[PDB]
Amino acid sequence: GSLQGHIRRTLRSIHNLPYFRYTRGPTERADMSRALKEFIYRYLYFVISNSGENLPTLFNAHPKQKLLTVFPDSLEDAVDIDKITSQQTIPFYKIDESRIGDVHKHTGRNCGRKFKIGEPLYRCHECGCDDTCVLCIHCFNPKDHVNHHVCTDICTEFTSGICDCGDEEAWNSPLHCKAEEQEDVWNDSVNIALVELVLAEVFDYFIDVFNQNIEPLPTIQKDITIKLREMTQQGKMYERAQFLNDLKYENDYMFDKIDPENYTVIIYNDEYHNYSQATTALRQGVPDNVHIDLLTSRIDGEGRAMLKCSQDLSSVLGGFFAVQTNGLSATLTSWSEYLHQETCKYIILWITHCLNIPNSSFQTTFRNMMGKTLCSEYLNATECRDMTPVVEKYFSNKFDKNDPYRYIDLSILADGNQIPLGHHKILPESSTHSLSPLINDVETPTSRTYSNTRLQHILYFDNRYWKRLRKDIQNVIIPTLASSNLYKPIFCQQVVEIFNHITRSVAYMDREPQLTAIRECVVQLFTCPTNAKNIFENQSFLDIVWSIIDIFKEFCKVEGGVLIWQRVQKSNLTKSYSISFKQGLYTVETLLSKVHDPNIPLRPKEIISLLTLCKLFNGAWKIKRKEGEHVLHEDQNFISYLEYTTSIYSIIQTAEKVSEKSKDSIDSKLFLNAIRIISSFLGNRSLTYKLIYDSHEVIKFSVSHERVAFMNPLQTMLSFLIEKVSLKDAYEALEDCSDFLKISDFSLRSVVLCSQIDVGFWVRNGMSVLHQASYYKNNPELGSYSRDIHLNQLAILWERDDIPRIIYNILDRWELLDWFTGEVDYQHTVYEDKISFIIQQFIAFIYQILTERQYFKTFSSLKDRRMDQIKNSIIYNLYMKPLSYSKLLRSVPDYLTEDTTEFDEALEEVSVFVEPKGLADNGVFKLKASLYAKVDPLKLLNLENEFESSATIIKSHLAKDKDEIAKVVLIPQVSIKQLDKDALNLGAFTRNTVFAKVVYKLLQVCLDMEDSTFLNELLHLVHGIFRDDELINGKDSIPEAYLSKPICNLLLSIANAKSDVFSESIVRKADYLLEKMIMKKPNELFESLIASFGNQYVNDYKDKKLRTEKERKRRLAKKHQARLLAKFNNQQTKFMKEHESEFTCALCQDSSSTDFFVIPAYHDHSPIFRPGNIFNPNEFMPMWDGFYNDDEKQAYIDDDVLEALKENGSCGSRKVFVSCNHHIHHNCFKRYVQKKRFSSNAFICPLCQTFSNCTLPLCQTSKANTGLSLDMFLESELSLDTLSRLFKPFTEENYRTINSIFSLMISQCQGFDKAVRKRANFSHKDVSLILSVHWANTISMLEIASRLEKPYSISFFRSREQKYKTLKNILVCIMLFTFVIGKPSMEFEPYPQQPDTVWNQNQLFQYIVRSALFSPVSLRQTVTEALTTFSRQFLRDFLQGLSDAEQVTKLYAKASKIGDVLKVSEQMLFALRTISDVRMEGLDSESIIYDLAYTFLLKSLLPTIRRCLVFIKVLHELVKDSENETLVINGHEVEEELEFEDTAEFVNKALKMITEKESLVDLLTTQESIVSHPYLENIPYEYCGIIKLIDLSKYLNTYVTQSKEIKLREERSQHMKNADNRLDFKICLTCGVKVHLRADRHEMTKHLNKNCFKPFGAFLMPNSSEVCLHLTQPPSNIFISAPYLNSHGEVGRNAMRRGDLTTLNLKRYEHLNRLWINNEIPGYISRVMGDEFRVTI
Amino acid sequence: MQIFVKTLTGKTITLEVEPSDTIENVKAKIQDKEGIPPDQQRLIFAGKQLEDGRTLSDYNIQKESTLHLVLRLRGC
Amino acid sequence: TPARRRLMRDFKRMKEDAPPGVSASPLPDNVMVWNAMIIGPADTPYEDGTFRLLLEFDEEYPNKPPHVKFLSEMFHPNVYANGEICLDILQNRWTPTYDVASILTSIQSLFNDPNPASPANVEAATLFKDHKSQYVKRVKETVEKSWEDD
Amino acid sequence: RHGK
Ligand SMILES: [Zn+2]
Ligand SMILES: [Zn+2]
Ligand SMILES: [Zn+2]
Ligand SMILES: [Zn+2]
Ligand SMILES: [Zn+2]
Ligand SMILES: [Zn+2]
Repeated sequence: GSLQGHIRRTLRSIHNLPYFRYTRGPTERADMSRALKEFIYRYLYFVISNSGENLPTLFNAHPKQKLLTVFPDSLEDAVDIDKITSQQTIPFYKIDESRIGDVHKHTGRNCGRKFKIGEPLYRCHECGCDDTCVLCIHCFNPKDHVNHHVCTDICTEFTSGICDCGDEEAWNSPLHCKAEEQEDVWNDSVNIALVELVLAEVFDYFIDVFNQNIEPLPTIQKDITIKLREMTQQGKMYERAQFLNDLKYENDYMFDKIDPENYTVIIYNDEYHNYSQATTALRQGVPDNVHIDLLTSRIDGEGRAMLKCSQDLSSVLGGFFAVQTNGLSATLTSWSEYLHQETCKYIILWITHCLNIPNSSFQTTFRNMMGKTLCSEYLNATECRDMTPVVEKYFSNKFDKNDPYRYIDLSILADGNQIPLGHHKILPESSTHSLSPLINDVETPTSRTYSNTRLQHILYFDNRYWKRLRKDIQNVIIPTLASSNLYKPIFCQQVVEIFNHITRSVAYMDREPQLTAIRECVVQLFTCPTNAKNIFENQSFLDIVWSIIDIFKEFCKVEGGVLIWQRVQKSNLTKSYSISFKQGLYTVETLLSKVHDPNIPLRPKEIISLLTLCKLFNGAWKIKRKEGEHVLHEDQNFISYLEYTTSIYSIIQTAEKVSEKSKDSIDSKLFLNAIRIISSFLGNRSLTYKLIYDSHEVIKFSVSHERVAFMNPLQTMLSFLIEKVSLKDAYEALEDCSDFLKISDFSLRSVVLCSQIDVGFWVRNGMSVLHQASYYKNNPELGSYSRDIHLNQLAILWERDDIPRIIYNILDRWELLDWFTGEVDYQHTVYEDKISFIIQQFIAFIYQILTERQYFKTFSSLKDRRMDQIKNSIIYNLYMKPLSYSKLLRSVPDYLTEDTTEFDEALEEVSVFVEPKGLADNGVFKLKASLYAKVDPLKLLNLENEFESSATIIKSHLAKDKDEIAKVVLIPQVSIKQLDKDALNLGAFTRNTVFAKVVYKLLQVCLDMEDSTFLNELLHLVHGIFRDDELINGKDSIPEAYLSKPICNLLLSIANAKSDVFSESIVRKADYLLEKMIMKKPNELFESLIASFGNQYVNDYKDKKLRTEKERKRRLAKKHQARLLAKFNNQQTKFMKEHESEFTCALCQDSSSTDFFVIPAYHDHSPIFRPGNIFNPNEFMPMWDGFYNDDEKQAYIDDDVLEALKENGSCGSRKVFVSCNHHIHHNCFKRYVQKKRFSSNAFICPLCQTFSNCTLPLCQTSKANTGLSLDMFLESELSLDTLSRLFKPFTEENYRTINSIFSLMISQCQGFDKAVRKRANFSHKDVSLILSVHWANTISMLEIASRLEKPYSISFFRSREQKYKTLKNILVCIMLFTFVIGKPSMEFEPYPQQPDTVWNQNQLFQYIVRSALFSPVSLRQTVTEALTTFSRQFLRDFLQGLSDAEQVTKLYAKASKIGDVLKVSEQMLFALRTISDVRMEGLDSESIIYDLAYTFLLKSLLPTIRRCLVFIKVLHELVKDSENETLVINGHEVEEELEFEDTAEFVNKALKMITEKESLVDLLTTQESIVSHPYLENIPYEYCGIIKLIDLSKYLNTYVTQSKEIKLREERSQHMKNADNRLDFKICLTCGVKVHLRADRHEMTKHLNKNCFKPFGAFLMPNSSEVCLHLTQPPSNIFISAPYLNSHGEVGRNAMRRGDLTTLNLKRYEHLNRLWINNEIPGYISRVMGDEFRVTI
Repeated sequence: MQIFVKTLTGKTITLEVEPSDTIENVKAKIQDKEGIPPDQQRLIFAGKQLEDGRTLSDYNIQKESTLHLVLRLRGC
Repeated sequence: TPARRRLMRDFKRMKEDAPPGVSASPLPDNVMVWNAMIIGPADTPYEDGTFRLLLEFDEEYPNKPPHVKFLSEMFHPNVYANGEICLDILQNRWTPTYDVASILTSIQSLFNDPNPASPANVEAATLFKDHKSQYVKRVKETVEKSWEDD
Repeated sequence: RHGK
């Protein structure tokens, strides 16, 4: 009641407040804007609730920042601006809290959830009714879509939409919501009435303020500037003030010298000018303003901006007159009007805010009342101001009072604030009988009854809002009304009633046409079966169609007697016309797509309007052959013609779709009426005629000299409509008197033009014409060429009385008629030397006419017709070679691949899938064996390929062996099965005498000129003619015309010819026809043969019976090559005569230099070293059978391993040598580095192009009678001193050279530890220790990598030649270092054992290597000591478990569940009890805990044993007797004696081989003598399981379809603002942390810098199906296909495209793991990038 | 089957292969013998490169036939 | 100069163990320029084309890549109309390990696998990508033109 | 609904 008055007063009294009165600079304007925002939100939110008592229902009553009152006390406690200006108020309305999980539940209602940026869209192709229906995460239930193509797309900020859950019409099948699978104060009458009143007053105030905002109107703004300039130059300020007051926003609440005051200048953003032009316009405007160029332009990108404001109106006039400087949309606006419009912008922002309130009961009322008020009639329109008189007084020159459209042309309202009359047009029934050549006559009304609602006013004012406000209004209105099923029909009706006004606003009177709401209106409204049904049930569809037609009709001209659309050549820098055309065509297509009754578009008024729309583009684009100078620049005029004709073709195909799907069949009467209309329109064309003989008349037109078009939409639709009905009905439905050649000659012209440009006759034109021809062929939207062939077949068929008239006209257009009639010889046709190719294309065209009888066939259903089309296209696209799914999809036309289910079914019927064989290749589809008999190389489907090549390929698959490849004959595929009765006579024109003469002349010219270019196709055509006559005329028949004209004589000349002329393909085919021809009529034919050749050839022919041209050209070419090669040989011999014939380095081979070789290597950390944990049966219990993948186990790593990975990237003792082993001289390496501007610290291998940051000098190892047998190493002494005896005796020069290079390598390598170099006690002799540690780490890396293979007991040995070569090279470098510089002192320790930090996780093998290299004792003693100490320490640590009663029982239960527990022998148990005895267990016996201890020890000892075996093998390869030899220990082959052993007997045999004890029983029995080396004190326990990447899901689609039920560690970065609903994330393969992408810091390098392994990593991208390999030190990354193989066999981005099911491949993921474990990822990245990596270095 | 490979250096290495082995296996063997990773190797037979997805039988490669070795390349 | 020595090694390699379908020989006046010929590979549109080349070596050939160009007219997407060849093996990322026979083998193998992306001859690449028949016809035309030299 |  009285609250309405207070709302009106406070909304209309903003400008009168003392704080808001005065103008201010930009720095003080932001504070005023914030104050207005806070004031509006506070007042509107207090009012929208009942006396402020309902705020806690929506908001949190006790937020943070309280200390102060949260909610307003009363009306005066919210309107008081003093608190806002005193900063004493809090933003209570904010809901940015953790409780916002956007949980929503709907039953029957539409979800309407607007898609937030980054959210996914779930477009199910098999469930959605079209490509626009989408779903949000909260609604998408995967249970309903088993085996469905669910395409997931990421929402962008520039695109908007809403979820369509609950729409029973938008989905082909019901979809149970996933949410549904998982007292009230806003419902009562008082609160709902109150919110209705608040919204009504909001909308009334908005409409009132923007009705008077005619200042930025495009139609008036230029006139505003003109009037102001005229009144300023003449200086009549008194009338100027009155004009400005009239334009000003006025109210009855605003107030209750002569020049005015308090006026501002506002510029409006536009696409007219580049931002530089906007900046220069601003600088021309107000030069003295600071930061005007950029700060103001930045605001311009977000709607509108202000540049000047002062109380002196004279001071602001200069800025307002800066419009003409560049043309920016600048208007002079009063401060009060600016305040009110900014207030309304903030109110619209408030309305957008309340739609996100989590209170469900509040929304179901707020949205309902918003729909009620918006769709309610705009009352108070008479009461409120009318802005029509102002433009009447000041713009009477542009206002003709007798024009009914004087209001709409100025984008204003009518008298009484009513929606003005639009350019409505009604097509009378008296003007629907025929399609007029020009625009058909229509009735323009002068009286319409618009509902005149608030929504209609807001949509009409769309050209007056700025960019930001326009977007806010669209987003707050269109989704809200569209989602509401109650107000969706009303929204559609009210936007249809005003459709013409909106279209004209977008077209002629607008500033930013791309921002208009009509696009969203037609997307969310017209894409609905109910809205489309309502539109079609009225004349509203006709109104929309004619409103769209009016836009097109203003650019047409008259050519050929018809109205033809043209490219826009006027001034359209606004670009509005392009949007108008695209939007109109899209609206027409969308409306036609959703028609309920397919008879409606064929109705007289509807069909005439649609044909009028399609008529302007029939033959619109005309091209002429260029003769003379070559084209200087390619013409780009055809782009718009192609786009709009593509739209029309899509419209026609959509008409076919709606005809096919709908059950209610279209009555034939409408089809015949449409045929009559189109044929009557097309036959009225005026065509020149000529007579070649006095008895025959044909159309005269030369394609090579005149304008000719590709796209002919009207003829295509005519062919479609003729197809839809019977031939007799189609002929009777034509005009009373007709000439079908008139309407088919244009299609034949298109065919002839395409064939002419195919053969290269149009090379003098640009490539644009070739692109046009290629588009006309295999047209994505339609089968245009096939329809031209169909029209020509119809023209031939419906001339049963005058057949030879047709042949002359067909052969006239090909420009062959001068040759055929003898007017010119063969060689001098207009085509000149290209006549052979043109005749080849002509024969192809004739064969297509004769054979292509698909359109006359009758199928069981339209489904069968579509399936047959798909299958034929696939068959003719597959036979050339097996194709991948992506390539096959690309080749097949788009209109055939729109349905994925039908295409997949046809592909499965046609082809057989071949699985991929490589690691990155796509699986290809192969054509079936029995389907090669259905392929005809000369058919229309085979148009792209040549004839002879396809013929040879098809014959290859038909011959049983390679002998009969050229002996089998290709049967022409002419059939009369299930064919129309009237269409059987398509062979009549082949059997006519004139065509027989054409054929005879063609054979004769083939013989005379010795040209075989078109002879194969010609023989195929003759075979097809004979087959057709046999099919029609009966058994063993023959056309008499081919008997009267003796072509059988010419066939003998072809058959009885030498091999040098023609080919076996031709001769065998020619001989085949004779046997076919002769056997039918032997006597009648031999007479004709002897009539010319006599008895000589005929008798010779039977005697010959019944008992390669490549090589000849090959012989000639090879003779020419031999002459050239002899010339080269002579040149080489002369050059040689002129100069009297005057461990290998890659750069200079066999240099024979004494300098020592070097080896490039990659020296960096490895993420495979991670500690293990005892009492963990998930590590020591399961024997590892090679690579695996836990598809059902989430990749939730434990915390400590993550810390280990973090430390692996920085700990210096955990580096590994990786090298390619490409030897280079040291001086050669230095030169290669220096010239290439590289550095020894970081370079690339010259022979290998692999990233390398370390060089390792080597020496030649020789076993020159020095003993050094492996048995001596095992049992006598293996210390490196004996190893150094392999080096040849040196010289002091060699000493100095090696010393210098080692010093340089030490001082240059960054691989070696900086911390170790830091220590003062460290000396240059001590680097050997860190090198040995790194070599041990490399051995450990090889051992860990070897765990992935099936035979783990022998894998490290097999297929690792390069790894062992690298290990041997490292050992050789270590020996050289310790032999030249010298053995270091054992006192120093680079990595002393600290009580809290562990340097090496493999410390046991580190000590083993240290003792084997430096300690003089043999290896067996060292390994025995190490193994004994480690076994005793492990037994002590395991047997002191927390509880000996229950914990051990749980451990044993888990062990039995996982793997097999090992029984312990009595003596084995005695040995363990001797090591450590525990009897406090409450179990039945200690045997359980002792078995667990024994098996854990057994699998803990395995890695060290394997590393020792690798060490043994590298030593053996060091001192091998021969270059290739086996490995024998104790007289036994290790591989043979270890390849088939269990985990215990393997350990026993290995202890026999490497230690001094025969088993683990004997090893444990050894005494407990203490050991002095610190490495054996508190030995760490390395991870004894399989080290690999995370366990990826079985199906990649789980990570995107089910992104919320997948449990995975979340990156601490981002993870805010409801990141759970975004799919812009990568999964780290090393650790499993789901990393959300912020699109910053070098493709999210922060996860590598912190929380993971730094030097390198690999991230899986679930949506793109790609894995990105990242390298840190040089910033670089590459993309590789994920180890995921789609169902169809697609890999990479194509796998996840189209929503196909993507599955994991174990081999590819094993390959990725093998790439990762070895430090090959940096080298792999460096190699793949190539030169891109080089610049980074 | 025994086939030969001529590297960039000019020396000929001998590979013992199977007619049913893919080009990837041949490239792996070449990496084992010489050290060039399969990323960089391009195998030239009869003047044309060898595709990884195809096998040795698809190129009519027989005993004592020579396949040349060249680093990976692409057009500009 | 070490450049001429490696050129002599290249000549020794090409004299006795030239790759099949490839020949080369420098002018006996000076080794600084070479004449080479690439016979078109079989099962290729460029088949039997005796395409000629002129190899220009810098005074620091061991590090500076040679200037390779086509004398006989060639119609290839990655070959300029000037006759220049764009190859990543040439220009940048050229490695000092490339024997002349290796360069010629690389160029010979480039024939059957052009790069339509980043074209060197825009018309050639456009015809190769979308207009296979016209492309192969023009390749046959340039092969026939190549045979005419003798 | 959604849209050298
Ligand atoms: Zn579905
Ligand atoms: Zn839902
Ligand atoms: Zn939803
Ligand atoms: Zn060297
Ligand atoms: Zn290398
Ligand atoms: Zn990670």
